Amino acid sequence: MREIVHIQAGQCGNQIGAKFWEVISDEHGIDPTGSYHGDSDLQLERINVYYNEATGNKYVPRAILVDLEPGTMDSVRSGPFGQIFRPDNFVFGQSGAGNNWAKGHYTEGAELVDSVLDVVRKESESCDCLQGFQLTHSLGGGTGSGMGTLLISKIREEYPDRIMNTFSVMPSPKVSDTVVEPYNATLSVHQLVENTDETYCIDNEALYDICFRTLKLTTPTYGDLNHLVSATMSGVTTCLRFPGQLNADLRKLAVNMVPFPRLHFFMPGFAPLTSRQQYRALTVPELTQQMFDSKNMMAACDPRHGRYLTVAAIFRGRMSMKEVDEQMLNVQNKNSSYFVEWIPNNVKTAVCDIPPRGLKMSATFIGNSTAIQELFKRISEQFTAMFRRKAFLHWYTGEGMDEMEFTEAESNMNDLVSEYQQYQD
Amino acid sequence: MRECISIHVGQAGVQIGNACWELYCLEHGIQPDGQMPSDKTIGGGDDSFNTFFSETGAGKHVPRAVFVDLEPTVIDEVRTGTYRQLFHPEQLITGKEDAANNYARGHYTIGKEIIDLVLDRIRKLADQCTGLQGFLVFHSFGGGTGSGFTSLLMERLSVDYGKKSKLEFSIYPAPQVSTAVVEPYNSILTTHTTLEHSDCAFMVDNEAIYDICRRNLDIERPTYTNLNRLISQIVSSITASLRFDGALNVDLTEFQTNLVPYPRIHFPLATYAPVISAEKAYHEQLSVAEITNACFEPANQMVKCDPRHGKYMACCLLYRGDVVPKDVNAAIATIKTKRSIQFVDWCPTGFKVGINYQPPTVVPGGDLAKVQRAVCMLSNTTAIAEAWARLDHKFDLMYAKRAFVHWYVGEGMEEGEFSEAREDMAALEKDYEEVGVD
Amino acid sequence: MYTFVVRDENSSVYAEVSRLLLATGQWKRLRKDNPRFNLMLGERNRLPFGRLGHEPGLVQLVNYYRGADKLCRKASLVKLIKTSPELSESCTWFPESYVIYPTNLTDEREVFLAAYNRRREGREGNVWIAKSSAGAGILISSEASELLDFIDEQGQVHVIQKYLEKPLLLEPGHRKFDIRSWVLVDHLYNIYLYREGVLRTSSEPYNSANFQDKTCHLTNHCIQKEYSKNYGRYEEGNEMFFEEFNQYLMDALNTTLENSILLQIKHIIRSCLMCIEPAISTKHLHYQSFQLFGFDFMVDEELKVWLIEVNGAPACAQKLYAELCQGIVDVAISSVFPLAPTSIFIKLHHHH
Amino acid sequence: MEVIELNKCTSGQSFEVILKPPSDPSLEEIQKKLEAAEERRKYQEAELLKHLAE
Ligand SMILES: Nc1nc2c(ncn2[C@@H]2O[C@H](COP(=O)(O)OP(=O)(O)OP(=O)(O)O)[C@@H](O)[C@H]2O)c(=O)[nH]1
Ligand SMILES: Nc1ncnc2c1ncn2[C@@H]1O[C@H](COP(=O)(O)OP(=O)(O)CP(=O)(O)O)[C@@H](O)[C@H]1O
Ligand SMILES: Nc1nc2c(ncn2[C@@H]2O[C@H](COP(=O)(O)OP(=O)(O)O)[C@@H](O)[C@H]2O)c(=O)[nH]1
Ligand SMILES: Cc1ncsc1C(=O)N1CCNC(=O)C1
Ligand SMILES: [Ca+2]
Ligand SMILES: [Ca+2]
Ligand SMILES: [Ca+2]
Ligand SMILES: [Mg+2]
Ligand SMILES: [Mg+2]
Ligand SMILES: [Mg+2]
Repeated sequence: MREIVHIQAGQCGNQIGAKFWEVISDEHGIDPTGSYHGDSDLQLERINVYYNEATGNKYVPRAILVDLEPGTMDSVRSGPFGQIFRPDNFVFGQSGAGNNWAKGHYTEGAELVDSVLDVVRKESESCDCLQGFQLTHSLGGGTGSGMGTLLISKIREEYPDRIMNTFSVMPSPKVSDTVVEPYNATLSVHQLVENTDETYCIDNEALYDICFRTLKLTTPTYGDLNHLVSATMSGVTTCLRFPGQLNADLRKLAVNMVPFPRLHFFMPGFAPLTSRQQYRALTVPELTQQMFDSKNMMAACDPRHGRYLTVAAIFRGRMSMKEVDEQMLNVQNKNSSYFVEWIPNNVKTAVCDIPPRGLKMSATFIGNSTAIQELFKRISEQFTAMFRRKAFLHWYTGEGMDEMEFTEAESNMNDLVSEYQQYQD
Repeated sequence: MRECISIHVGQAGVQIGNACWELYCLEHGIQPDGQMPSDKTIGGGDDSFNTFFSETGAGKHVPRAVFVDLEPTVIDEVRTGTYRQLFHPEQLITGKEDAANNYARGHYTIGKEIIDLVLDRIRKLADQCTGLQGFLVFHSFGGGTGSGFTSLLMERLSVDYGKKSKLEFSIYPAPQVSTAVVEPYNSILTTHTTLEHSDCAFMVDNEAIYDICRRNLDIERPTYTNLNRLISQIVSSITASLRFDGALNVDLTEFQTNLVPYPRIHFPLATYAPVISAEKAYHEQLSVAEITNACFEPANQMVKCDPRHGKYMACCLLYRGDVVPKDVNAAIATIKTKRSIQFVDWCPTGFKVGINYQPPTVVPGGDLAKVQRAVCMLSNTTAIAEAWARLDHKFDLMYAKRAFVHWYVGEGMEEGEFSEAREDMAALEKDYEEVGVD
Repeated sequence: MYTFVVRDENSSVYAEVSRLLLATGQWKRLRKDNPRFNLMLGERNRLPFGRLGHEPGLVQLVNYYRGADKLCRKASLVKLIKTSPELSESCTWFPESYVIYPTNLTDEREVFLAAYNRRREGREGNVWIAKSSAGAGILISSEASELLDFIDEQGQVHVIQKYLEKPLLLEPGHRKFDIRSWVLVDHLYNIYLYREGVLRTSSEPYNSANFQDKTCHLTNHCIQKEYSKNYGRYEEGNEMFFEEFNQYLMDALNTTLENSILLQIKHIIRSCLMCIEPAISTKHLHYQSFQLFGFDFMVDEELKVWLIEVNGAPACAQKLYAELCQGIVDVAISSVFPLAPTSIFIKLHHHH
Repeated sequence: MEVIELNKCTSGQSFEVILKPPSDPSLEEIQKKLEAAEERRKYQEAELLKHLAE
């Protein structure tokens, strides 16, 4: 009984969080009403990691939905599995955040955060042993970014010895709602450097290029991008939601992946990624070749531009675990220059016999590369291009912020980039 | 008769303890319910098997064991397994959340909050003892509990039982089965704080057991069950003398006397033969000379190294099955004229031999084939220091960048204990060189 | 795509192998500290053998046999010949030798003096040579007092062996020489002799009445190119190869190099390597080893071959670097790591 | 090749063959260590809360 508390904030956070619970709810045999209807006991072995058990053998996701406007969450409550979420766990306001970090962090968010923490505290008090929390959210908006990182700052205050993980969607000019996204991302990234143990960096540009080039989608939508995230999110949490020789919680997984407290921003990856030749069998060497291919990376960073501090792969399905070992050792041996030699055996692998829906076998990738610094450089440049003219700052100063807070967040991120750079040499 | 208390710390120690007591029960003819028909003295007795088992008025034979894990999922298998009736609840101690492969977490943070409960449950077994010899501590090096909590337990056992002996069965880290990158840190941290508290330690390299399983047993990807049934064979061969009538290694003090002339160098190498797959059509039963010769092949050692380039300080031959001294000497003489067996000038060039006529018992359905004779050699070679060098080297690579150090400090450990423990290993590696090289 | 690493920058032999392996487009060199290597061109001293063969999925091969220093050390070779039954103390192809520890430090001081006095009394040739592994420092003397006193002035172990007073002398020149044979032992412990040896001849006429001037007594290539005034006179760089040394033996002594010398050499190579084969064989080890050796022989006027020393990290002759290095890659490296003749070696078969 | 101290019984025998002759911290000091580390954990956690308060 090692429970995880899930929190999804903002439009992006809640739309992705919804699909995530839809994806794993199917994997665990839970139906839209919360009633189990599977065929294996492995589906219920670790079902309490993400689901609470109510009367009548009902399973209610341990999830807390948060937003400053009701729009997105109303949809969730009307979506496929909308009924599966605890009603009292929908916490929302009416003002909105206007894609403004300051509104989410200082003003509108502040007015609503205490009420969210009351639900969080209510979900924790019922945990036999809380592993930690996980937050899904974008960094380019106002609620998920501004209030999300505010929630993290308060959850750490009340639970300082619990693991905090986040799935963070990074903004890209190619998939942009507003021009202030670099502002909101730079401000949030500093919060995440301080108050999270692991951050799954999901670059919306990478999610777009994959939908366009690889998946051959002429015009990608936010739903198409979220399908990738739903599949990847289900991939990394596989070892957490199913049994195996793993025996790994959030703290033990963080220990093996985070050599330094601030360098905990991971590149995700999924395989296969096929367009509609979709019935072909995928061989273990193929899974491994693709899973390490930059084209399958979702952080829009070329790993060959840096070095892996650590790596973790999670294979799913009935496959040759001997052939898996052989292929994992093949990638490291044929490219050992791209793995730091001052951390021996920094590539770990886990297996799960239960594959995703409609996939004989799959592989989920978790890379802690120093090449992630390229991601923070994009945001930093876009940030500076506007802040040098103080463009669009009036939205933020109007909520009480000072240019100094910007100059500091700018420095903190440029520090973070220099820290990755020193370990790349 | 004098009792021996077994302590299994962590996932590695508990699962290995489970495999051993399963085997102990098959050998001594004890059923999963604790009943032993051959035992004629009901609810009492001071037989050789009573050093590992106590008795109840109801004829139940209860292991003198204690399982300790900082998370309950592994010990819960014992509570509901085939041999769930052997142990009573007091014997199985479990926490809520483990040490996350963090030595400082198992030794300090979580260790401090449970050590007293452990020593209490251990004191309950000690009170059932008329003359306690000491403890057998099964634990891993890389695990956060295995390394961290064990060293604290060892420090306290040397306090509450200053006169008792303590032997270790320690699982060396192997990347082919480990999922922890910081195991070099933990291993060295626990050797440092445990060295002076352990009188004899048998290191089992998971790498060795892995190849012995793939080579001799034809297991493509061996699991923990495969690795453990094999390790409980070697453990049985080592503890057989304490559980059966004999005169070699009859109490825990004898292991130190016969195997460790210098206290710090108390890590004997173990070599076992033969390991024969049960799926074989039918194997040509090996002779005394054949299995005794294999005791000097690196591919049968629990720690891969090359004794040819070290110096022996002692050497035991534990035979089981159809073996007589005449055949032993014949093979020994033949091996001295074909093998490089250099002893230290301040120690005799000899072999203490022990023979038990009961051949190795094999778990029904397991992977090992029943053989007519088997041997396990306990030699104290300077060549095992190769394992420290490997480990020490990896420690130096990460610690040069202070990689992962922040996890330990955050649990209350000081960064200096790292270099303090790493200097001790530097001294340990030097002694081995002082005694082995010219 | 096999991977290797280089830890001995001063090795000219393997510097060419690393150069040849790369030229195959199938071998990739790594940093000298990257442990994910197929092959290690290891360092000479304190090579970390204990850290080999523990890399899952990598078949690892090193170019040094752990324990082969027993044969490549002056004091170690003597101890190995006298104490090994396969070689016995009555070994007929090795000069009578003794290990002498300086008095400022078992020791064979009195044993050497016993045989010495026997030769002094029996009017026999009593000229010995004192040398050690710590030499670039050699002293050829006929008085035991000078030999023992020369070693006490040093601090390292030395060896005194009978100096060959009747060495075979090439004509014209009346000069000394020694023969160098390269022997490659692969992971299977096959003993391959390089068909191409070299004679490092002295350009100074041998003078048995003046051991002070050690220029006509020591055939080292560095001594003849520094203290010898006839360097490069008879043969280019004081180096005669087998073809010429064979033709000379035919014209002068009416015999062949194969019959009068090569059989004794191959017999000596086999005897030494097979002797320590149990102590250094990597047949059942978690890593494989191969190593190139350089045997130095002496030939007396009776055409008897004597073993001088064994070189564990020998260098080659400038002309033969190409042929030999390609041979190391063919039978030593590609035999274990194949790439996607008329051998240049003479396989000395034997019982394993 | 000498055998010595041969012992025999019903379940086996044991002997010795010679091929050649030759040529702590108190309970107090442990409680202090465990408490010194808990104090560094409290000091660290206090600097965090002090940080979160600012
Ligand atoms: N031979 C063998 N090794 C094991 C077994 N279980 C775990 N290990 C090894 O033990 C090491 C990890 O230590 P664990 O015992 O699992 O960790 P722990 O002692 O439970 O401590 P925690 O960090 O709190 O979980 C790895 O090197 C594993 O390969 C086992 O059953 N047999
Ligand atoms: N017992 C002996 N009788 C005759 N000559 C001898 C001798 N011992 C040494 N020499 C001479 O010394 C030379 C080689 O010396 P030695 O090989 O012992 O020193 P070294 O090892 O530093 C040279 P290298 O290792 O390059 O062959 C030979 O040319 C030989 O003529
Ligand atoms: N992948 C993905 N990204 C989204 C989605 N919705 C918004 N985003 C991204 O998130 C940023 C906008 O943040 P948003 O969630 O709408 O602001 P918020 O509602 O105040 O938290 C932009 O960079 C968008 O590209 C979504 O459904 N999927
Ligand atoms: C680090 C991590 N964080 C969230 S999930 C996750 C993971 O799935 N693994 C796979 C198993 N072994 C690991 O070390 C990490
Ligand atoms: Ca308001
Ligand atoms: Ca009884
Ligand atoms: Ca003690
Ligand atoms: Mg929006
Ligand atoms: Mg554990
Ligand atoms: Mg030399």
